[PDB]
Amino acid sequence: PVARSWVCRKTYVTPRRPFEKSRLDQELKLIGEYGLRNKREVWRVKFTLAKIRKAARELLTLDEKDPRRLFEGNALLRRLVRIGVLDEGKMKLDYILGLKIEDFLERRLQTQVFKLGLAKSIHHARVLIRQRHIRVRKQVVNIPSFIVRLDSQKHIDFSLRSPYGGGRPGRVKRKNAKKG
Amino acid sequence: KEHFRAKQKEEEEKLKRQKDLRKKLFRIQ
Amino acid sequence: GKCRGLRTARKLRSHRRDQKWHDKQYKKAHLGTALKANPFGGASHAKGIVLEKVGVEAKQPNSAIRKCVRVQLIKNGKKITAFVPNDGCLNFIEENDEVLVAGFGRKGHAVGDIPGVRFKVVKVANVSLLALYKGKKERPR
Amino acid sequence: RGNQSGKNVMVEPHRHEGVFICRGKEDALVTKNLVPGESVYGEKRVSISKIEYRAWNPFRSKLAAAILGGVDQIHIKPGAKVLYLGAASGTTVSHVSDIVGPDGLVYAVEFSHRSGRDLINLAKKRTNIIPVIEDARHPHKYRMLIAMVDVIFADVAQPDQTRIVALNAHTFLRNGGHFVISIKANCIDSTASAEAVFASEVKKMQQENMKPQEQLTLEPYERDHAVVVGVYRPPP
Amino acid sequence: VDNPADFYHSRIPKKQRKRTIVEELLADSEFRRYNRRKYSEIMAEKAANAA
Amino acid sequence: GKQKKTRKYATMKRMDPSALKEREVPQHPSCLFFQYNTQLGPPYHILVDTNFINFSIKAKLDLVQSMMDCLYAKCIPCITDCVMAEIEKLGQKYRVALRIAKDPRFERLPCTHKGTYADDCLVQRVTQHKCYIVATVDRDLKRRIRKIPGVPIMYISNHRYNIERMPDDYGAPRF
Amino acid sequence: LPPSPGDTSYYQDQVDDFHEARSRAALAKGAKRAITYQIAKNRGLTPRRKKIDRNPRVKHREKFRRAKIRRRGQVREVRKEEQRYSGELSGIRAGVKKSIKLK
Amino acid sequence: MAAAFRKAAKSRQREHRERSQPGFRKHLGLLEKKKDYKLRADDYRKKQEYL
Amino acid sequence: VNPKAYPLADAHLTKKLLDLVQQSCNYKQLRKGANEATKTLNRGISEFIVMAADAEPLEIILHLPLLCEDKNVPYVFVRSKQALGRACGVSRPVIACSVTIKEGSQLKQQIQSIQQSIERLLV
Ligand SMILES: [Mg+2]
Ligand SMILES: [Mg+2]
Ligand SMILES: [Zn+2]
Repeated sequence: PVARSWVCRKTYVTPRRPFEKSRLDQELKLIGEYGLRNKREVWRVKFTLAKIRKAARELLTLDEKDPRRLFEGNALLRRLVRIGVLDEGKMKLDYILGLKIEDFLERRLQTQVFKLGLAKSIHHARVLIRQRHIRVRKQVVNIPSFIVRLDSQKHIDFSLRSPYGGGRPGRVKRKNAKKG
Repeated sequence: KEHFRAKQKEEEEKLKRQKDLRKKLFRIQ
Repeated sequence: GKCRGLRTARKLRSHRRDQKWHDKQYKKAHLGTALKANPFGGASHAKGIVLEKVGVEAKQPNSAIRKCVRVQLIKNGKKITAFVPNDGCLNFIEENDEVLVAGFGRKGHAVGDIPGVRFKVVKVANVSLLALYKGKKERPR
Repeated sequence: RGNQSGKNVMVEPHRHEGVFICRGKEDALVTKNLVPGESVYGEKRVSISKIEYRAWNPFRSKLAAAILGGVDQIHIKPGAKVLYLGAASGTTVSHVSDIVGPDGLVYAVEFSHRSGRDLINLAKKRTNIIPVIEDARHPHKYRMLIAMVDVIFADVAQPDQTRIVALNAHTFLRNGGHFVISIKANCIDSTASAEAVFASEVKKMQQENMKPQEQLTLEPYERDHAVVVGVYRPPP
Repeated sequence: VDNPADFYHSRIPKKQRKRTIVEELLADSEFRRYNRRKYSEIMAEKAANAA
Repeated sequence: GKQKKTRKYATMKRMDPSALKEREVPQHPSCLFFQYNTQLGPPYHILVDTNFINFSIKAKLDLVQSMMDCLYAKCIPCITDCVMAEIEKLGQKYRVALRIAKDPRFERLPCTHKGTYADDCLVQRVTQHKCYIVATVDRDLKRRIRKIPGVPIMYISNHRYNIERMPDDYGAPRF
Repeated sequence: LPPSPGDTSYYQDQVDDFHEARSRAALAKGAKRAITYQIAKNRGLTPRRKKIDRNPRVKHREKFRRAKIRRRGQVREVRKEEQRYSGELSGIRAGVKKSIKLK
Repeated sequence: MAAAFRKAAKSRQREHRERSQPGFRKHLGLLEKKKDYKLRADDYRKKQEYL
Repeated sequence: VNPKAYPLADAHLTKKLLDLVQQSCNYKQLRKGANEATKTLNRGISEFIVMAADAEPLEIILHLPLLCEDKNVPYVFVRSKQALGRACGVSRPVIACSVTIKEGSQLKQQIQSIQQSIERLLV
């Protein structure tokens, strides 16, 4: 007997057919457009989307007035609206079936930083996040895969201690000023 | 020239196993 | 046809038992007849003594003949022929040495490989051949 | 750079009748000016020794984009009667009037009263253009003004393009005539993919006793646009 | 033909204008500089090969 | 029966410098990013072959429900005039398949071909538009479709539907 | 029926054809000792790889950059009229037809 | 894993170099190797077959 | 109301329009002024055009609807140039503004919604 927890799960599955040209091309396009690190980052999001769409299909197998369908579908739609992948006017299970993987990729902090003009490239956005230059409200966040909620989107800015955010100049500026 | 060679390489791969090579040679005989 | 009566569970259960025993995979698995069938006696690897190098003693410069050796398994005393992965790994192996042997060729035989040889040499003196070839380890005497 | 004013250049006929190629350091698509000495929308013209040609802009016209894109047939030829739906101000209509020539006729339909005033001024100088300021959804309201035509060109950009073209085709298009339809995928259905829209629009044409024969995209100049050419009631 | 709107954008001064396409190629410096360099290289290897 | 004999008989019989340079070179479709079809969208239009319907009846599989289980998306099966004609020529023995084909949810699309041969008609639609999925169990038809880029193939494996060249397969059977 | 009079087989048998084919082909042809970095990391004979392979993220970045270059051969990229239209800047080919036939 | 063995051996890419004419025979010309002789060998064979 | 200012937005649509104009300014996606709005139409980079119906000479912006009908670009009128001035982030009245096409923008869903709302006004 111990006081530890053994609860864990995997977050991705390797592809079923390992040599498909269409699959490789799709992965290349996604990684290139969103500046990802490897294939595992794509497979993780694909796993998440597969779970969501399977739940939506299973709910759609039931009758409209089934209490379980109403309760679980409302919960799922509310979560999807909160994370920002759906619209408030699209609160139906059919629109959940319409969802794609690019919709989830657009909610990462890395692409949010780039699209708001804080960075001039997607890789520059990744580097800026990893070097503790970006804050969401009070909190400094250095995880590129941080999924931005709808309300948090308007409060992404440079951190107060960052040289870009009005803080103290960095190591290189101070050394070069000392030189001259 | 390179495109022509790459097409033959696929046929070479299409029988690169030892049993595959002996397969045709009885059949051509 | 078979019985399709409501009260026929006992008759149906006896049929399925007989069908299981006719499966050759089921009999072999449950009686344990083929546990020791493989040349390694149920193991995945084996240890042997290097007898002599058939390929080098013949003077053919084929380089497929040259990497064939004869070893004797310690467990059962059988004499087999194995491949050395590369010419120049023969230099690391001497006669009367102790080597580790694994299987080879279930997938098939490549072009330029001698058919009928189903073993390969993996380690000598408990050191992998690739590590010796790459200069990452030294063979202890 | 480009085709600067004051440069020597050579003009040769195109594969399509009534169309010409302006060969120089750059190649331009030109039509023979029906009214010499005048530019409709600021295009560059070339003088020949009494004869003048006008450059055709593929960014501002969809017919020029299809011609530069490699379409097989356009069916607009000299001496032909053309019904034009969605004339707007008449930038493309002016080039169409050049192709048909003095013998041909163009019927320009445009519902907007703002663009209608420009169309009348263009019709002052070109005697082969008949302006029609009416809604193309109700062809019976202008059946008096239009005779049987050989080609129908439609650039209406509406969700109900196929119904509008079919109604005009039944009323005014002769047997064996042809139609050229420009399709903007985002206009029929923004929710559907662009490629699925094109297959649906072809299907609707077949259900209206029209036989489409070819299609192409206008990719260098437009995104998610297509042009479909077909024949109406083919002869046996 | 000239357009009044393209006075600065696209117009050649009347001194630079010629009567034929060949005379235009004879006048411009950029083409002449590149063409003679390429022509010299070809004749250099032609002499280099033949010898 | 002689329906069998006539079928095998039919299948056996089945097997100057001034001139302008002109040539027909069809353009590569803009929908494809190399071998990946981007315009193929979550509303899937699936062209159903005649033998696909019959084998779905044998495997006890509902058409629309089993396709949704494979893809987790809205699927629209499509029936051509060529395919509908071949079901009618089969006779009263195949009346169940004929009733299934005429389902208001299905998309009924016309075709003006010469001939009734539905393998040729389905290949032509695949070449023209690149927006369909082909559902068939016929082996030689699948060989022809595999030569056309960007078109997935749906087929029956074990007692489930399976997809062949689609990256967004999701709920598809593993081996 | 005899062949055309212009044909050489009109006046040649198989013997002449065998000899003429050979002739035609021939004519047509004409105080502390610290260990070194090498000892500390026994790299050995490790294959040498490019610096781009060191970082998988930047390696994927170059693959996407090249892929867009290779795509330019297949398909034309959409561009706006950011300057006044002045021609094609390449040729206009009038004999090549790219439309898709519907049947 | 023969590929791993070959790749490790091919890490060093130096190739063997060509030896030139001795200095005291430099007036005679360049020392011909097999690649040079193959050009003059095929040229003579081509003419003899034509003749 | 001058009959030439036909697509006049109501109170509800005006609030949505001015909200999107302010957002477009933050995304560096707004061109302000009649002359600058004209240039975006010539270059084909305009999503829609918003004009002020209270310009004392209304004729000074009437060339813009003509250009939109050729490029197929939606356009509307609002009742105030002073309110349109604040929404554009300008301390002066503005009688015409243009929302610009930008690839990959996060405003694509809101711009698409506004475009359809405009087109319903024209029946
Ligand atoms: Mg068939
Ligand atoms: Mg990494
Ligand atoms: Zn058909």
